Amino acid sequence: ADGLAARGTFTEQLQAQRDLVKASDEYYQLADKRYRTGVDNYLTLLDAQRSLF
Amino acid sequence: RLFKEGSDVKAGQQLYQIDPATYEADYQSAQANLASTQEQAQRYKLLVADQA
Repeated sequence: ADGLAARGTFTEQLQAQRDLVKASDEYYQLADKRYRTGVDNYLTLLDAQRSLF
Repeated sequence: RLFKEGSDVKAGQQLYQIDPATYEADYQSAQANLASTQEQAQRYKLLVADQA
C-alpha cells in the first residue's frame, strides 16, 4: 500500500518538477536574449544559468 | 585696462579683465563634476570589453 501511494504521488511530483525546469529554461532564454541585445551584463545571465541547472 | 590707448591691436588681443569671481566658481564646479564623470566613463569603457 505504501508502494501504491508512492506510485500515485511521484508522477505528479515529477510533473511539477519538469514544469519548474521548463520555467527556469524559459527564464534563461529570455535572460540570454536580453544579454545578447546588450541591456544587461554577464552577471545576471550567470545567475539565471545557475538557477537553470 | 591692459592696452596702451591709441595703438594698433590685433584680433584676439585681450583688452580688459572684468574680475570673474563667479564664473571661476561655476567653472570649478563644472570641472569637479567632469573629474568624476570622465573617470566613471573610463572605468565603464574598461569594463565593457569583458562584458562585466
